[PDB]
Amino acid sequence: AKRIVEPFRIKMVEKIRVPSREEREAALKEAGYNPFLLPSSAVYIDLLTDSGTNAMSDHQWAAMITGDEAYAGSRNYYDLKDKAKELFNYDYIIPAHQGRGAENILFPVLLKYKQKEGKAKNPVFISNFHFDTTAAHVELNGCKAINIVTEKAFDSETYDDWKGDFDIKKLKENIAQHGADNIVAIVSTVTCNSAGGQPVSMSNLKEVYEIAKQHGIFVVMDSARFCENAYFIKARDPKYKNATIKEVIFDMYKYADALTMSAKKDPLLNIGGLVAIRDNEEIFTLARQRCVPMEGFVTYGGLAGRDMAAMVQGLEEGTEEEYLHYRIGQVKYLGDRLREAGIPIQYPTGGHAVFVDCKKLVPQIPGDQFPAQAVINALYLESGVRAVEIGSFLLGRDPATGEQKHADMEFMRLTIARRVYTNDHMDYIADALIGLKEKFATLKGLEFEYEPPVLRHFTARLKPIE
Amino acid sequence: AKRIVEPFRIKMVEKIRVPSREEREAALKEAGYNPFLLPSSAVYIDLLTDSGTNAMSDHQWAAMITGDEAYAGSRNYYDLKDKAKELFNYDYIIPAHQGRGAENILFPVLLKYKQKEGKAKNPVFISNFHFDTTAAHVELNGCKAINIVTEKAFDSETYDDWKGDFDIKKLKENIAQHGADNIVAIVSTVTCNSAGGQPVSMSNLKEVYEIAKQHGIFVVMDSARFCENAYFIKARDPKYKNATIKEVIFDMYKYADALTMSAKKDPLLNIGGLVAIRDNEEIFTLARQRCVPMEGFVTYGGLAGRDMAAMVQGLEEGTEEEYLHYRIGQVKYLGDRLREAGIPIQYPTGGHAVFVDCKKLVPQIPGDQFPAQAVINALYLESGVRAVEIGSFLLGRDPATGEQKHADMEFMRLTIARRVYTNDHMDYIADALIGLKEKFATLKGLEFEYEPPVLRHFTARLKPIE
Amino acid sequence: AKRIVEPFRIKMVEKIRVPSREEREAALKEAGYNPFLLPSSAVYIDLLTDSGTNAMSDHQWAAMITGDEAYAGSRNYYDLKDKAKELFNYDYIIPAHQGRGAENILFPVLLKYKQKEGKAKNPVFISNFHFDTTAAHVELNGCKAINIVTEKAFDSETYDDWKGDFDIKKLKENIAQHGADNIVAIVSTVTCNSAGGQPVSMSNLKEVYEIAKQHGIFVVMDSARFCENAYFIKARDPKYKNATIKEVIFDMYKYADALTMSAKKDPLLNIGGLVAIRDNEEIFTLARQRCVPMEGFVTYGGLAGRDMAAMVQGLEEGTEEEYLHYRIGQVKYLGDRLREAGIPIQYPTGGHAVFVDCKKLVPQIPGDQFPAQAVINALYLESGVRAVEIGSFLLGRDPATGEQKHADMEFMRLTIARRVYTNDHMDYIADALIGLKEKFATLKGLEFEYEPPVLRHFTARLKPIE
Amino acid sequence: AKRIVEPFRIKMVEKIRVPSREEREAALKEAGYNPFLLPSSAVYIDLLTDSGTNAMSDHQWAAMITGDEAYAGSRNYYDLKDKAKELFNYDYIIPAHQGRGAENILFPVLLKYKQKEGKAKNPVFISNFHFDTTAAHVELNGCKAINIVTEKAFDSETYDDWKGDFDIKKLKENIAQHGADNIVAIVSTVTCNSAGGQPVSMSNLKEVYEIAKQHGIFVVMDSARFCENAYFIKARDPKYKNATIKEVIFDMYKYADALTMSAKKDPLLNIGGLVAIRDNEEIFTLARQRCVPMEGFVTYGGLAGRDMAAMVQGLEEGTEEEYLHYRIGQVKYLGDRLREAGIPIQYPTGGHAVFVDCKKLVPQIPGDQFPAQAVINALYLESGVRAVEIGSFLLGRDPATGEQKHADMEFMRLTIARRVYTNDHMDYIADALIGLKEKFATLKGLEFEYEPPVLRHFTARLKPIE
Ligand SMILES: CC1=C(O)/C(=C\N=C(/C[C@@]2(O)C(=O)Nc3ccccc32)C(=O)O)C(COP(=O)(O)O)=CN1
Ligand SMILES: CC1=C(O)/C(=C\N=C(/C[C@@]2(O)C(=O)Nc3ccccc32)C(=O)O)C(COP(=O)(O)O)=CN1
Ligand SMILES: CC1=C(O)/C(=C\N=C(/C[C@@]2(O)C(=O)Nc3ccccc32)C(=O)O)C(COP(=O)(O)O)=CN1
Ligand SMILES: CC1=C(O)/C(=C\N=C(/C[C@@]2(O)C(=O)Nc3ccccc32)C(=O)O)C(COP(=O)(O)O)=CN1
Ligand SMILES: [K+]
Ligand SMILES: [K+]
Ligand SMILES: [K+]
Ligand SMILES: [K+]
Repeated sequence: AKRIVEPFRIKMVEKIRVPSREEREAALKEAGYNPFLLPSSAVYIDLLTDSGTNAMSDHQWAAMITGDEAYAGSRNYYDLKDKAKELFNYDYIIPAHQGRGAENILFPVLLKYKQKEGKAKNPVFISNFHFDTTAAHVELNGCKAINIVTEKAFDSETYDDWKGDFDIKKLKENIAQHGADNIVAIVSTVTCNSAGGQPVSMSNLKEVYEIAKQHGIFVVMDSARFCENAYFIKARDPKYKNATIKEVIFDMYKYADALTMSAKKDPLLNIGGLVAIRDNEEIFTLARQRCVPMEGFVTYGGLAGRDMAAMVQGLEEGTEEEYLHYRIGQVKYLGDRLREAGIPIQYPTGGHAVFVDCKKLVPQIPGDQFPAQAVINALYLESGVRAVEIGSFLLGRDPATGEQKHADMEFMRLTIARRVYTNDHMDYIADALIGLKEKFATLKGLEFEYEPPVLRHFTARLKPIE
Repeated sequence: AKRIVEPFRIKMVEKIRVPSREEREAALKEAGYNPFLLPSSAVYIDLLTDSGTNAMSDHQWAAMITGDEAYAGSRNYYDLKDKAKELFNYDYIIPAHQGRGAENILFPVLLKYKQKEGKAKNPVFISNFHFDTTAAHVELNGCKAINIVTEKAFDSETYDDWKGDFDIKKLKENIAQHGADNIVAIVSTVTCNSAGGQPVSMSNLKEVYEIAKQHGIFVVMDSARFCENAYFIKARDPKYKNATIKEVIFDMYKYADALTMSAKKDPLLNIGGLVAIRDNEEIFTLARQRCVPMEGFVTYGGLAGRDMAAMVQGLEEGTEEEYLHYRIGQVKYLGDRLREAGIPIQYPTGGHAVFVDCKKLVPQIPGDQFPAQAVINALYLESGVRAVEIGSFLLGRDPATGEQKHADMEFMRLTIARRVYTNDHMDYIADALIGLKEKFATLKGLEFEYEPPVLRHFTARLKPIE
Repeated sequence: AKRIVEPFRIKMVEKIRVPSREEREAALKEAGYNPFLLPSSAVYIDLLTDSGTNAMSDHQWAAMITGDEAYAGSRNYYDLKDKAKELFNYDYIIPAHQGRGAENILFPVLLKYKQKEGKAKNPVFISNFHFDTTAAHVELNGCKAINIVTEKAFDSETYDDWKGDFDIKKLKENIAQHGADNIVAIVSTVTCNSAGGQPVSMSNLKEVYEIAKQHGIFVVMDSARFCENAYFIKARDPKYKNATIKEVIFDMYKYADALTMSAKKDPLLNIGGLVAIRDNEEIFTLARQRCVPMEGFVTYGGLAGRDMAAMVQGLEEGTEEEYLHYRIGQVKYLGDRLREAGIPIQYPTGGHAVFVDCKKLVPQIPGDQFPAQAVINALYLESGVRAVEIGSFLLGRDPATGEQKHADMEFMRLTIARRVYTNDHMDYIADALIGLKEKFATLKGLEFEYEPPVLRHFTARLKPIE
Repeated sequence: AKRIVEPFRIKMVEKIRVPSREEREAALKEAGYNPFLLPSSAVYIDLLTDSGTNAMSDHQWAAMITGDEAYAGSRNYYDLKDKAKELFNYDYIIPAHQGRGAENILFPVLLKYKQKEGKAKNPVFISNFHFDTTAAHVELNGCKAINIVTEKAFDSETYDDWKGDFDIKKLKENIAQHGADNIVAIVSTVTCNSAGGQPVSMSNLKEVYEIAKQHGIFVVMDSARFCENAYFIKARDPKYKNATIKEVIFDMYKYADALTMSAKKDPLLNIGGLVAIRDNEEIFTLARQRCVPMEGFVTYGGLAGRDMAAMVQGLEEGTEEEYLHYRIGQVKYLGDRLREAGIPIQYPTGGHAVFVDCKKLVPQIPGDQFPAQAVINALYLESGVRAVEIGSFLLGRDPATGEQKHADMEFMRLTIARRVYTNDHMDYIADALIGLKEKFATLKGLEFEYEPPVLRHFTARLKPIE
C-alpha cells in the first residue's frame, strides 16, 4: 500500500473524538440498528458519504464571503454560467440546491418532452446504473429505471479498467424491446457509484451517445463524480495519457446533451447542484419553469449566492490533476491495506470509496437479510467508524412488484470525503475492519421494524435476527 | 416621518453603485422589460425582495464557521429541533432548503393523508391569502387555492389594525360549500404577504383554529414573517401589550397544527426553510418520507450544516423586539415619507415592505395590463432602484379556466431587506418615486411576449404597449 | 445639516446596547473618572477613537482568509510593497503592527543617522503637530518635539481652508534657532490630528519639503489619515479640482522622504502599520535592523499575513472618493447639527471627528483642570456615549520643566469610526450633547489621583474637584 | 517510527507546490544564500518556524468573527484576564502583539525596578538559555544574558529526561560572582528552544525559584512553549503521572513571578503575545506605562480584538492532552525516521521541532563557517523544504568583545507548525534529508557578504566559500 502526500497543507481543523464502547452500543440500539439515525456526536470517523462533507479551500471560503446574495441576476450566476461553458461547452445552466433537486428539475421535463408526440406510452430510463435518488425520481414520475452496467462489475476480484461501462449489447436490446419512443433518456453516471465508483471509458461514452443519437434519444450525464471519472480516463486510456484533465472532461461532454450534477461531490462543496444543457433551448426553458416552484428563482435555484461562488471555485479545484492523484490515491491506499489483509473489495478501487464485498465476508447472511449492514453495525460498535450499505438494503423494492430488487452486489461502502482525512485516519479504518476477521462468521442479519415505501435505507429501523 | 436608530452598528460593508441612465435602459430592454431578468450590476438599491438578502450578525457567521456538515445527525439539527420546541412548542422538525421546498414536503403529504379513507375527491386549501409559490404547490397537487382575506385589506388608505385577518364569514361559508372532507388544510399566513405584509390578530388566528378543530381540519402556519406578525400583535392587541415577543409567538402557535417557514425572511438568513409539526407523528413520518427524495436526508433537508447553525441563531435574533421595532419602524418611515408627499400606499405599512397602490397611482392602465409593473419599470429607469409587482401579474391565471385571476389590489412593492439599508437609503428611494409624480399619467401597460404557464412573473418577458 | 447616503450597504451587523444610568455612574466611578478605563459593555456608542474600530468590506475579509501566514516572504508582503510603489512611488516598505510601532522603527533610526555624522548634539523634531504617541517617541529618544501649526488653528470658530498648515515663518525661525544639524527630521502630519483633523495644503507640503531639502533635513509624512487630507486638497485647492484622489496622494508624497502610517485609520483596518521609504536605501537597511527585535521579521513586522492582506485591500478602498465624500460628510453633518444648536466646534470640521471647543463651553473650569474631560464625563453619564479629550490632559507635562504643557486648544473629540455608524447614530450623539446646555456652567474640573509620567491620559485615574 | 493519528479532521486547506530545481537555485542566489530572504512562493514545505504558522480551529475562527474591536475595555480583554487567572493563577495581564513585544514591555521595567536605590549597577539576566530575540532585548538594555543550560544538553545522542534544565551549580556560581543585586531576573524558558525544545523538570523549576527567592531575584517564565513543557513533565515525572495538564501548568507557574509569552506557538495563533504578572501590582503598573508608547493601549497591546478572542480559545486548545500527544508524537515520528536512517538528532526530540546535529553531520565545516546553514541550503536546493539554523550563525557575536559567541551546538531545526502538516509530509522531509548522505562531506561553509550587528541571521547575506 502506497501513501500519497497531500498537495496542500491544513489551514483549519475541527475536533473529533472516539465515543466509548458503551456509548456506541446504546446509541446504535436507540437508532434502531440503522447508523443513518445516529447523531454525529456518536461517530468518530464518518464514512457514511462523500456528499457535502468535503473540506473547502481558503479560496472557496473567500469566494463565499464576497458572494452576491442578490435574488435575481447574482454576479455568481453569470460566473457559474461562464464556468460551465468553459468546462463542458454547454450554453445553458440552472443551479439547484443539490443533485436530487437537479434531477427533480430535469427528469419530469424530459418525460413531458418525450410525450409531446404521443410517445413515452411505457416510459423508461436506461442507465449504466441509477443511484438510489436517481432511480427514485425516475420511478416517482411513473417510469422504469433500467441498469445495464457491464457484467464485469459483478466480479469483484477480477480487475477491469472500466467496471462502470454500459453493456452495449444490452443497450441495443433494450432499445429494441421498449422502442426508442419509450426511452425518455439515457443517463450516463460518471463515475458509476453503484458499481463501486468505477469509471466509464471515453469509447463507451462515445458509443452510447452515438447509439442514442441514431434513435433520437436524449442523453443526461450524471456528473456527481465526473472529475474522478476523467482522472481514470487519463490514467487508463492510452489516447489521453498526455491530455489535461480539462481536455478529458471537454471530450466527455461531447457525448451527452445535458447534465445533472451534485456539486456536493467533485466540486468539493458542502451543498449545491447544477443542471446544464448543451444547446436545446426548449428543454432549458421548460426546466426553468419547473425550477421556480421546486428550487427557487432561475439565477439561484435554491442556493445562497455564496454557495454558487464556492461552486465556481470548486469546479476549478476539482479538476486539478495533482489533487485528483492524491484523493483517488488515498482511496487506493485504504483498498490495498484491506486487500493485503485478505478482505475482498471491488477491484480496482474507484475514485471516492472502497466497497467491501460482503457477499464473500459473510455468506451465511442471505442478501434479503442485508449482510453488508451486519458488517457495518459490527464495524461501528467495534471502532466508532460509520459506513453505509450499497446492496439489497439501499436497492429497496421493485415499485411494480413489491418484492426485493435483485442484488448483484452486496457492498459495504467506506466513503471518503475529499481533503478531510489523512492516511493515518485510513490506517484506523483498515485496522478496525481487519480486527473483525474472526467475527464475520458470527454476524447475524437484520429484519425490518419500520420500513418506508421509498428510499427505505435512509430511515428504516432494524431488529437483529438473533 | 420618524427615523429609528439601528440597535446595532455596522461590522462589514458591501459596495453598491449607481449605473448610468443608458445602462439601465439597455438592461431593461435586454431583460424583456421584466426587472426579474436584470443582473445585479444594473441595480443600485435592490428592493426586489426581502427574501435571502438579509444581513446576518457576527454571531450568525460564527455559527456557520463551527457548523457541523455531517450528513446524518448534525449537531445543528438537534439545536434546531430544540429551538422549535422552545419557540413554537412543536415536537417534530424537518429542515428544508427554503420555503417552497418546505411546502413541497408537507402539502402533498397533507393531500394524501386527507384522502386516506376515500375522501377529499375535490381537494382545496383555505387561506387568508396563499402567496404565489404556496398557491402553486396547492395547484400542482391538483387542489384549489382559495383566498379569503378581510375586505378591509382592499381599502388601502383606510387604517385598520389587522388587514391580514381571515374573513370568518367566508371561512364558515367555504367549509359549508366544499365540506370539511375536501379541505386538506387551512393555511394561516403571518404576516399576510399578499395583503401588504399585514398582520393577523391573535383572536382571528384563535377563531380560525377553533373553527377548523370543530370540523377536524388541519391548520398550517405559513411562517415566513411570523416575528413581524408577533410584533404587530404586541403593538396593537391590548392583551399582549405587556407581553414579550416570545410569549406572543408561543400563543400564535397554539392555533396551528404545523408550520411551513421560509427562513430567508424573519430568521435573517440568505437561504433556508423549515417544517415543524406540533404533535402529529404520523404526519411527521410521512413528511420525512417525502423529504428524502425531494430535499435531502431528514437531518439537513437540503441545507449545509452551517446554514442550519445560522438558522438557530437567526431564529433567536429575529424575535428581538429592539431589532423588530427598528426594522418595522424603517418600513414605516419609508411609507410615511411617501404618504406625506401624497403617494397612495397600503396604510398602515406592513412589516417588510411599503406597498404602493398603483391603481390609484395610474388609473389609465387596466388591471390586465399590469399597472404597477409600469410604475416599477419607470422607477428603475429613473433611479436604479428595482422593485417587484404584487397584482395581476403575480396572481397569474386560474388553472381550470385559464384566465386572469381577478386582482383586488395592484401594488408596487418596495421590499426592504433586514439590516441592509439605512434611513438615508430610504430617503433616496422616496425622493426617486416622488420625482415621478408628473409622469405617472403618461405611463402605459405591458403585454406578454413570453408567458410561462406557472408563476409567470419570474421569467416572463413583456412588451410595453405603445 | 445635510445627510449623505452610504456608497455601500450593510453585510454584517454587531449588536449595541444602552447601559442604564446606574451602570454608567457605577462604571465611571470604578474607572477613576477616566472613560478610557471603562469596559466596552458599559458603553453605548463608542466615540473614543477612529483607530482600529472601522468596519471592513467583504473584500477585506476575503483577502484575510486567503492571507499567507508564512514567517518569511509572505505573498501579501510583496502585494503590500507594490501597493506602496503604486500609491506613494516609494521603493521600500517595512510593515509594523501599528502606528507607534512604525515610529519606534523609524524615529530612533533617524536620530542615530543624524548622530553618525556628528550632528544632533541638541536634537529636535519639528512638525505641524506631533500627536501624543508621536511626541512621546521623540521624547523617549532624548529629543524635543516642536509644534508649529498655523495660529489659525487656535481660532476655532473662524473658518480656514488649511488649519493643519505648518507656520513657514516658525519653520524658518526654528531652523535658524536650532540649526539644520540639530533637526533630526520634520514630521508632516496629514491630516493634523491635534488641530482637529484639519488638512495641510499641497503648496504648504511643497514649501516645507523644499525648505528641508535645502538644509538636508529628512521629511517624514505621518500618514494615519492621508486619504482624508487628499480629499480636502481636492475639495479646496483649485489646482486639484479635476484630479483623482490618487493623483493628489501621488503629489503629496513627492514632498516627503518617508512615511510612518497607522493603517488602523484611513486604510480601514482593525490593526496594522506601515513604514515606507522613498529611495534612501541606507535609512531602509537601518530601519530593517531595528524592526527585527522590536516588531518582527522584516516581511511581516508584527502583523499576521491576513492583516497585511487586509491592508492591501483597505489601502485601495480608503482612496475612493465616493466613500471619502460620505465619511467626511457624515462628520460635517454631526458638526452642523451641533453648530445649529449653538455648540462651539473647531470650524470647519475635520475628516475624522468633530472637536467640541470646551474652552468656549465651560470657561469656569481652568485648562489645568481639564474642562473637556468635564464635558466628556458628563456626556457619558447622560447618554452612554464615550468621547475622548484632546487638550491639556492629552498634552501632558513638558519633560524639561515637569509642568503642564501650554495648551492652545481644549477639545472634546467625538471620533467617528469609518463605515460603522449611520447618521441616525449621529443624531443620537448630537441630541445628547445638545441636552446638556443648561448644565455646562455647573460642571467641575478634575484632579489627578494617579498620573503616569508618559502618556498620562490613557491610564490616569481622576478625582472630581469639589 | 510510530505514526499517531490526528484527534481532528481537516476543515480548510491551503495549496502548496514544489518549485522546480531551476527556480530554487535562482531563488537562493537571489536571497544571498539566506533562506530567510526567500519568497514563500519558492518554498514547498516550510519548516522555518513554528511561530505564527499554526492552523486554528473552527472555534478559534468563530471567536475571531465575534471579537470585540473596541479600543478600550474589549470584552475579549477581560476573557483573557480571566483565562490567565485560571491557567497560571496570575492576577494581572498586559496583551502584547507577540513575544518580543512582551519582552520589550517587561524587561526594561524589570531593569529600572531593580535599579531603584542605586543597585543593579552591573545588570545581568540568567536563563537556562535565552533565545535570540530574548537575549537581544537583554543586551539592548545594557545587560548581560547568561545562559546556563545543563551539560547533558550538549550530548545529542545520549538520552536525558530534562535536557532543558538549569545547571543549578552554575546558577549558584553566577549569583555569587555577580551578586544578587545585579541580577535583574532569572528567565525560565519552557521548553528550552535553544537546547532543542527540551523540557524543564518541575523539580528544576522549583529549586531555581526557591534559590531566586532566597536572594530576592525576580523570575520570569518565558512561556512560548509552556504546554509542550507541561506534557513532558506528565510523560516523564512519576509524581504527575495521574495529573491533568492544567494541574501541571498550575504547578509550573508557582515557580515564577511573571511570564512573557509568544502566543504564536502553543496558543495555536498566527499573531499575539502576552505579559502576565502574579501579584506585583507595581511591576504591573510600570509595565502598563511602557505598553502604551511601545505596543498600544493596555487592553489590546497591539492586537486586534479578534486576535485576543482567538488567544482565549487557543489557550484552552493548546492544553488538551490528546492534541499534545499527537503534536509531539508527530515531531517524534520525524525524529525516529531520521534516527533510524543514521541521521544524528538531539535525542530525545523536543516539543516543536527536530534538531539535526550538524556538528556530527558535516565535520569538515568549522563553526565559524556555519555548518548547519550549509546543510539547510543543500536541503532546500534538493527538495524545496526550508529549515532554519540554530548554531553559530544565530548565536551572533558577544556585545562586549565583538567576536563570534562560542557555540556548543550546531543544529539544523526542522520546525513543525501545529496541525498543518500530515505524517506524509514528515515522510517527504525525512527522505529528502536521507538522500543527501553522499553529499554531506562535500558541502562547505559560508561567509558574510552583509552582516547586521543585531540579530544578524534574519537578514544577513552570505557567500558560499568555494
Ligand atoms: C450518482 C449520484 C449520486 O451519487 C447522488 C448522491 N449520492 C450520495 C448521497 C446520498 O444522499 C444519495 O443520494 N444516496 C446515498 C446513499 C448512501 C449514502 C448517501 C447517499 C452518495 O453518498 O453516494 C445523487 C444525488 O445527489 P444529492 O445528494 O446532491 O441530492 C445523484 N447521483
Ligand atoms: C408567505 C410566503 C412567502 O412570502 C414566500 C416567499 N416570498 C418571497 C420570495 C419569492 O421568491 C416568492 O416566493 N414569490 C415572490 C414574488 C416576488 C418577489 C420574490 C418572491 C417574497 O420575496 O415575497 C414563500 C416561499 O418561500 P421561499 O422563497 O424561501 O421558497 C412562502 N410563503
Ligand atoms: C497622527 C497619528 C495618530 O493619530 C496616531 C494615533 N491616533 C489615535 C490613536 C490613539 O491611541 C493615539 O495614539 N492617541 C490617542 C488619543 C486619544 C484616543 C486614541 C488615541 C487617535 O485616535 O487619534 C498615531 C499612532 O498610531 P497607532 O494608534 O496605530 O499606534 C500616529 N500618528
Ligand atoms: C523562547 C522564545 C522564542 O522561541 C521566541 C520566538 N521564537 C521563534 C521566532 C523567531 O522569529 C525568533 O524570535 N527567533 C527565531 C529564530 C529562527 C527562526 C524563527 C525565529 C522561533 O521560531 O523559534 C520568542 C520571541 O517571540 P515572538 O516570535 O512572538 O516575537 C521568545 N522566546
Ligand atoms: K453538508
Ligand atoms: K440569497
Ligand atoms: K481594534
Ligand atoms: K503569521
